[PDB]
Amino acid sequence: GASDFQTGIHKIVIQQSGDTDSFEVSVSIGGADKGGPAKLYNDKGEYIGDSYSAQIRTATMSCCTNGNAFFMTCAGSVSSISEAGKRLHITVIGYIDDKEVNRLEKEYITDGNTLIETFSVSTKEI
Repeated sequence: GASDFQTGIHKIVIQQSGDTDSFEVSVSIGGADKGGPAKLYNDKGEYIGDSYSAQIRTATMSCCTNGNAFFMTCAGSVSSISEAGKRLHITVIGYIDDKEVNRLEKEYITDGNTLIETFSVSTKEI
């Protein structure tokens, strides 16, 4: 093939801003390889499992693999339980090896009701 085929190390970045104090945001982190579920690593470069979830309880976030993977997934949800006009922004970006290959952004504001929403950013599709 001589087209868009790059795999191996998968890396991901998340950001949040706005009312971080009063928004839970939780992502299941994971992937697979030629060898079962792929290992994931934290932003200290150290492995921490082959499945888990992490709540965004930082300003910025990222996770990475080692070699042997064929995607990484970062799929999650938001909630809030506060007054109206609490605004939020989320930026969710996926990378492989040395390129960016996926991004979306999302924005939420409380209207008076419970806030709930969901999102997902995978670095490979079929």
